[PDB]
Amino acid sequence: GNVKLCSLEEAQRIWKQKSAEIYPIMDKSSRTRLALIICNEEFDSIPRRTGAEVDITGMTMLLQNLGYSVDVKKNLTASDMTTELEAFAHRPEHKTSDSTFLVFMSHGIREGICGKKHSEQVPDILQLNAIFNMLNTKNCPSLKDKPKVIIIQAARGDSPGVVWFKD
Amino acid sequence: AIKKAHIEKDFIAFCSSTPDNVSWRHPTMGSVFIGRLIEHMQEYACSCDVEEIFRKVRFSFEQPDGRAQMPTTERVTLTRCFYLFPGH
Ligand SMILES: [Cl-]
Repeated sequence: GNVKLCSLEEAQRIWKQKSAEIYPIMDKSSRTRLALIICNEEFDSIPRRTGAEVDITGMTMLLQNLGYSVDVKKNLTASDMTTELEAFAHRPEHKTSDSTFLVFMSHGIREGICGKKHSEQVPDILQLNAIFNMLNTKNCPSLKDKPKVIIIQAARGDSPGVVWFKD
Repeated sequence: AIKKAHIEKDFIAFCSSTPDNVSWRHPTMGSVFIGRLIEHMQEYACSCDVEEIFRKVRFSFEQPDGRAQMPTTERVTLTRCFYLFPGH
């Protein structure tokens, strides 16, 4: 991972111009940062998401390089994703971490992220509303006051989101 | 003693729901959204906060030409700037 590192002078150059407007970070020696990647590549009745192996490799490596222990879970149902998110919320390493990253990669629709058993006939969907709920202050007190970065790759099966115009 | 807390605070989501179906030539290609997220994270994690890095990601995707993406930042309840401080 080629993450451009932050120098000490540059770090305090950031710490000065914006004082108490920056989330506090724990010391490098005794912090236990966690990050969770759920990625669906193989599905029951919807097209295989090839080159997701490259997205997993990429994201893990990067998150690792930003100091996160990365779990990686593959090909789950919405019920399985929910359970997995529940487990992640009650991980004790959070109490001694300053933040977290969640990464979801799958097929998307209106409602949200497609599970593996999904079909347009028998829907298997996890909704974004549910991800936030399991990670909020109430249902996850250890991550309270700490930045939670959710990253979602949920391509909708639509026509390209571009248009032509006369110039 | 008891204190009051917001139930939903300190969230930031970054989503690409712009259609991204598999390429015919080289199907084992990595998603460009992810690739671009990674390149900007690698370059700007040291100097910009995430809310900004997500914008920079958008700025780089401003002109459609090949694989066209325009990812949104959603559900932001960040009250402070989140700086990753790489290697600190
Ligand atoms: Cl193609």
